[PDB]
Amino acid sequence: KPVEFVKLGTGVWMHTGYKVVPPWGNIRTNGLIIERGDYSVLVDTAWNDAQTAEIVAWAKDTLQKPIRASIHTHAHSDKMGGMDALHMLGVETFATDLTNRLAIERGLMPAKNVLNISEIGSQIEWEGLTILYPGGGHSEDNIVVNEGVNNILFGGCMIRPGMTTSLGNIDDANLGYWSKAVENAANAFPDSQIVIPSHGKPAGREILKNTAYITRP
Ligand SMILES: [Cl-]
Ligand SMILES: [Cl-]
Ligand SMILES: [Cl-]
Ligand SMILES: [Cl-]
Repeated sequence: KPVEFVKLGTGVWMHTGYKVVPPWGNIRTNGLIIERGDYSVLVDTAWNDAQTAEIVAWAKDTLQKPIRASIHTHAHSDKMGGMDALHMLGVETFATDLTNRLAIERGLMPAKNVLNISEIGSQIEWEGLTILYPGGGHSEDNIVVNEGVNNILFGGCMIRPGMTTSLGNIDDANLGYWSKAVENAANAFPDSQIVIPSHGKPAGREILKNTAYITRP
């Protein structure tokens, strides 16, 4: 049951934690730890505050590059629940202005720092990562995160795992646009051959294509 860590490329680690949700049971969630010299930054938390604390302790004690900032990819409880816990551990949290506003509407805490990328297709660089807003998909505010040195694209919940045809949690999905959002991300990062969904194994670009097909009306 401890959070698991694996190295995906130079300066890039993946964390993976599990939670049990009836009826189907165990489900994984993935995030990234990105080395930034003397410190590291976090791309999405684990399921809960205890697992997120494990990630912070691992960066401090095993990597010996403490996590000092983090980015959060949309306004859902498993992504935004840890804003205060990260704050209490001295991590500067980041999210888009839209994610913060939706977080507050949905009864969640916003990130402490805001990134402005409101137009579909707009990008910003943050801690050496490219942050793209590709339009609504899984959630209206979902962003993706591309690491250009290793060409690793983190898709979060917006990318479905494997060859599934299931859609995951679509309570807040933009079913009109989600397929186009996936194509926007694929076109924005053509060199990224490693794609990380929130809930499955790391894979190639075939999961961008599969997601786009299965979420299209
Ligand atoms: Cl406080
Ligand atoms: Cl925004
Ligand atoms: Cl999902
Ligand atoms: Cl979800």
